Amino acid sequence: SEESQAFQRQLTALIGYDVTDVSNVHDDELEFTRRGLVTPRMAEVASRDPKLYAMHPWVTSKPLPEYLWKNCIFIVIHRSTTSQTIKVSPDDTPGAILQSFFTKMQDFVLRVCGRDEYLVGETPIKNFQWVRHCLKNGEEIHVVLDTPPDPALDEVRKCDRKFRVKIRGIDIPVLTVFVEANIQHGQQVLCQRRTSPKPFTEEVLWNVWLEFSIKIKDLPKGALLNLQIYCVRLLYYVNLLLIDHRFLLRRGEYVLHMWQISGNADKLTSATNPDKENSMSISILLDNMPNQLRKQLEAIIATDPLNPLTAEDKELLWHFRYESLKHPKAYPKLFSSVKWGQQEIVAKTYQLLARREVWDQSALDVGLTMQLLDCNFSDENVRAIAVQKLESLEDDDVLHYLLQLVQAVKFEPYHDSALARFLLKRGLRNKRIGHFLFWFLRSEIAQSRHYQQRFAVILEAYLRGCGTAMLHDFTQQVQVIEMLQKVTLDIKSLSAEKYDVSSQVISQLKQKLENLQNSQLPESFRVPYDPGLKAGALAIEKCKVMASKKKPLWLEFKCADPTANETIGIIFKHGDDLRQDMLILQILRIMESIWETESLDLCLLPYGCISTGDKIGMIEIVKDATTIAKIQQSTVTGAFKDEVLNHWLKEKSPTEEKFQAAVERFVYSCAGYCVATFVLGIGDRHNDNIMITETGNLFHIDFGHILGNRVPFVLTPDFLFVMGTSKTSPHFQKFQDICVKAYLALRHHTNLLIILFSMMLMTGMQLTSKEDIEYIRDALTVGKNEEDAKKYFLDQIEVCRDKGWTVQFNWFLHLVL
Ligand SMILES: Nc1cc(C(F)(F)F)c(-c2cc(N3CCOCC3)nc(N3CCOCC3)n2)cn1
Repeated sequence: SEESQAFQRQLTALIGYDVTDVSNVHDDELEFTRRGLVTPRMAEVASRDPKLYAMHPWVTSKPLPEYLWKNCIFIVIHRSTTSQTIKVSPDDTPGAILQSFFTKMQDFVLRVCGRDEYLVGETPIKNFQWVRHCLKNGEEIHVVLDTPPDPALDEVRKCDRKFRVKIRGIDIPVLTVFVEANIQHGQQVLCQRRTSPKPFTEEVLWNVWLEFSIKIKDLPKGALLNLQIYCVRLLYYVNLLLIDHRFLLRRGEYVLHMWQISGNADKLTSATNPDKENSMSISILLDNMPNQLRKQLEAIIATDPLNPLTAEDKELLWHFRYESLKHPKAYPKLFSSVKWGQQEIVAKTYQLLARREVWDQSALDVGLTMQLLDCNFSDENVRAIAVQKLESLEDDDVLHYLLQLVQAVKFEPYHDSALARFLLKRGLRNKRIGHFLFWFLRSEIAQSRHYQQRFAVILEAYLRGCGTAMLHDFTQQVQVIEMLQKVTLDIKSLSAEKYDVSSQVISQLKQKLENLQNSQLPESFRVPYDPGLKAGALAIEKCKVMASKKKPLWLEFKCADPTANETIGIIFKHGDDLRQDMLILQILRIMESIWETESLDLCLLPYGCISTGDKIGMIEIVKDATTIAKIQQSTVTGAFKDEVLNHWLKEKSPTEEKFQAAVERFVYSCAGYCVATFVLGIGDRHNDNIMITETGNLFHIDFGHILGNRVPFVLTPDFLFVMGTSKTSPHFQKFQDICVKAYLALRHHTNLLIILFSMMLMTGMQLTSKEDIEYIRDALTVGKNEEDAKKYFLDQIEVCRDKGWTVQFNWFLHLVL
């Protein structure tokens, strides 16, 4: 069909990669995966509620916090002229509120004023994320009687002998070298052979038959042939799945283009190097119970995920594997104790999985579930039982772990996978999920040559089922992002390695932007980091180019929603890998959850940020916020003064009653960022990397900088001037009381943070894993008593008092030399 070709052209333009193209494939897995996802796609499309899918009700079914609980409450309503306030009970259906509205006087829906968010469905108003946002921020719930959107807008378009591999030779377009062949399964190497080293040249031939110890029957599905080149240090690498998607053993001649290194999930990839004119290639041929022991494992099951098992541990686990089966928290360690290079053993582990009665009936432990989805596990079925526990996550939580579940796809041996199919369903089922699925996938596709192939096939599958509404919506989003990012770069080319920003460049930018505002960027576009916001025409008289080191584009747009006057602010930066920033910010959001469960709000501000390409993305502008550094520089440039901080809160808050609030907001925002940054290990920043709002909310910025390059956290005397310490004030007591509660509340979800962290460093960081990840263990005091850990953190606080301006004074010296 002529139109099928133009649709595929629209698909490719949205994704960023051509899925139909078969230049960089030596098999058809991707094309087989493309078709595989056709069934699950259409399945969830057929299963989704048209009315609800079109209105995407963002709701939660978790307990309301003890603080937020502090019956019947007011909400304003609207019909152009009418705006009557109504007293509504917490447990009241949105439909019943319409019937309660008829009393004060049938298909008109209660929509949110300002953004495109809806209040529908059979759920209490208390269980809405927008309603809980209004209460917490202390605002007025303003609604408007809009008529529900036509679901028609979301319509869809129709042997036994040993294994041996022959290494023929290696070629490169442009002083000794050998080839290493490793049979891997879950990063663990089963067998290893190496060729005799020959001198480095353009064509190094061997024609060597490399026979391993492994039997063919013993090869586990998901086994990767890791071919590497040395000198001794690793230079090029490339992988080939010994068993394919049709369960077939790989036979035949394979000329594989290898990846070059720069010394990481990027090592596992089955994909081959796209660039053929430059990359090095390789040609190969394929033609084929007592109390002491119980006490013993009770310890092993009880230790952290980063605690390595000895051969003695693993033997113990496997031998009493049925007692190990009775403990959910033992599954990752038990499934590490498996001899995967052994058909006999594996089958037994499968017979073991059939008795999942205890695992199935266990309460969802996300930290445990994902621990089974990292790189330690190549087995499809083990990983399956993980994606199975995930199923009972309500849309609210999926959105908490989407980014990391999406990155987790890199650890999957095959393209088509249970996890992938899960992520496809949950995104087609919920528009918010779908939105972020899109941008997370499109993030990698446009800067990861290692995985863009697999990811494109996933995203393409999604777009074919999301509905023409979002299809068009995504398009006008991508249209604008590219437009702006282009402006960002041309303005970066004018910016030199100078400290100050040009005068002639500010009118240049304006001019450049005035070209776009004329005819190009659509009258409206839905902001990527916040799908609730619909932005429109630029406030060009407020768009500027910041005096930063990277000097990014500061951009402001007007609200396109007429029910809303405050501008939508977006920062466009190039030079910094915003995938790093993306992950940190997301773990921050997860931390707010951990605190909410324990009934705490620590006033964190995880600002919106999405990477849209190669070290280029966008960041949300927090209104009325400025840097701690700039505030020190306003009164004083180096000799910091404690008084300044509290003077700035007085200055920016008129009402004394509003000033007390500002300080209250700060004691929470400070403590929260003190705790978080310390655990994530990025606690030692410069004043310029911490900001505060006029309302008195402190928040950290720029997170790729720190981990991607002493004091526990940034607790300087000026912050202590606000609590009332030169000494322990009634607010500094409030401060530590909070820190402790928060620190402990985080400690209770240790295994979670620990595997998220290790995952982050694997999927989005170029770092020595063994050493780097083991900081988060120490930082949380793994094993130590509650009272013993309590002081440990209070001990960190004292360190900040001991080294008051010591640290910042040094950063000010460093960020100058
Ligand atoms: N990776 C980056 C890059 C920048 C990047 F923008 F600098 F590139 C920022 C950044 C800098 C900045 N600066 C303004 C204050 O002076 C320091 C720079 N302000 C903000 N904000 C986002 C949150 O809301 C407030 C604004 N982000 C953060 N992370």
